[PDB]
Amino acid sequence: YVSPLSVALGETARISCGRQALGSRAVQWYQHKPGQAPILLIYNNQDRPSGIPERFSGTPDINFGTTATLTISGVEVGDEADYYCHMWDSRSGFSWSFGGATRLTVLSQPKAAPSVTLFPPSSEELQANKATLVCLISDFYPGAVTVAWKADSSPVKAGVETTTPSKQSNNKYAASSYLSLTPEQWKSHKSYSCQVTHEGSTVEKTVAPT
Amino acid sequence: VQLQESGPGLVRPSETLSVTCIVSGGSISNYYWTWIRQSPGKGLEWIGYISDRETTTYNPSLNSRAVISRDTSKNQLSLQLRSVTTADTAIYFCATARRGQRIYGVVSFGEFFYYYYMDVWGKGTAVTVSSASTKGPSVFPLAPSGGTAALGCLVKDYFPEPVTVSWNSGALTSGVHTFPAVLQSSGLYSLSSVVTVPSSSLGTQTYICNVNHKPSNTKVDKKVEP
Repeated sequence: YVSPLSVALGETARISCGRQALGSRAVQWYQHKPGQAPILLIYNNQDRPSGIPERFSGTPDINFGTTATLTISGVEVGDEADYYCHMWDSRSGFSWSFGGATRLTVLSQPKAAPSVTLFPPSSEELQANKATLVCLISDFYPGAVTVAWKADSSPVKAGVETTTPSKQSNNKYAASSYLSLTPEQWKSHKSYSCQVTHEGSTVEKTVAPT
Repeated sequence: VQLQESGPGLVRPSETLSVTCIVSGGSISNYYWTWIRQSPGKGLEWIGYISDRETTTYNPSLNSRAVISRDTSKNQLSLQLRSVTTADTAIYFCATARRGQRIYGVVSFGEFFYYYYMDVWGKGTAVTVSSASTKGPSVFPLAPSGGTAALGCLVKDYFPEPVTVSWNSGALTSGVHTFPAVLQSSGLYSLSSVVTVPSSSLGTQTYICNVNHKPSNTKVDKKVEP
C-alpha cells in the first residue's frame, strides 16, 4: 500500500494519483500523520479547505489528458506524512477505495545530537522482585542509532529490548532501551552503562546500586 | 465540529467489535457520517456511511459484517462489526461526509455523478482482536545539572495499546515527553514518560503521572520523589 517518495527540504514535491480516471473526475487528497486524525487537503480536484496552506494544490479536470497530482511547494519537515488520492470518476463506479498512500519523507534537515537520560531500577520494582534499567534517547537526527548496554566493563548481550526510532512532535527522533535485570544481578555489578552511538559519535551514561 | 471515539480496545476473535463516536458543536441531524479504519501495515479502509435519512450504505469488502447507526438523543454516532478476526484490529476513525456533484453534461441524460469527501475526522480509537485479557500496567517512579533534573514514570507490562499519560494534568505541559512504547517478546507493552524540572523545584514541588489503561481498564498515579 505504501509508496515511498523522498524529497529535499524546501523543494516542490509532486505526488501522482495511483489511479488514472476513466471518465471526468472528482479527486480528493488526504494527509495522514501517524497517530493523528487524517486531514482533507484538496476536494473536488482543486478545492482547498479553509485553513489548509495554499502550499498544497491539485490538478483541475479541464478534460486534458492530465493525471491527478498533488503539488506541495516549499515542502517542510512538517509535511512528512501519508498522502491518499481518493479518485472519483464516471465509468469506475462508487469508489470505496482510498487507494494506497504515498509516504513522503523530507530530507536534509540539520544533524541533531541525541539527549540521553538513564534511570536505575525503582526501589519499588526491586521490592516487586524486578529490575529494569531505562535509557531514553531523544532529539536526534537522522534516525539511525546504536544503543548498547554494558555491565561493568563487558557488553550485556541480552535482557535488552529497544524500540525502533521514530520522529516526535519536534520532528526529531526518539527511542527507548530497556535492560531488565533481577535484583541480585543489579546488586551484583558495581555499575551498568547505556551507550549510544549516533553518526559516529558515542556518548554514554552510567548508574550504580546505591 | 468535534469528534471523539470510544471503544472495547480488546475483542476476541469471532466476537463483535463495537465503537462509538460523540459529536459536539454541530447537530447530528443535518449531516452524513462515516467510519474509516486503519489496520497495521494496511491503508485507510472506507467502511460505510449513514445519511441524514438514517439510511446506510457499506463497502462490499466488509461483507455485511458492518452496521452503522445514529442516536440523536445522545448525539452519538455508532458502529458494530460482527465476527471479528485479527485483521479487524485497527484504529477506527469517525468522520463527517459531504456530498458533491460532478456534472459533465445533461442532468436528465444522467451525465453527472456524486462523490463524498470527509472534511472533519476523529483521532481514532485503538481496537485489538486478541484472545488474551487486558493487563493493567504496574507503574514505577523514576526518580530525579544543566539547572534541570529529569523525572519519569515507568509504565510496565500492559496490554494492549494504548496508554494515556498525563502529568498534574495541565500545569506540567512541558517539557514532558512520553515516549513510544516498546513491544516485549512477552507481547506486553511498556512505555516511559519523563519531564524535565528545576532542581530548585525538586523538593518544594510535586509531580505525578496519570496513567490510563482504558483497555485494562486501569487507573493510577505516582508521586515522583528523589
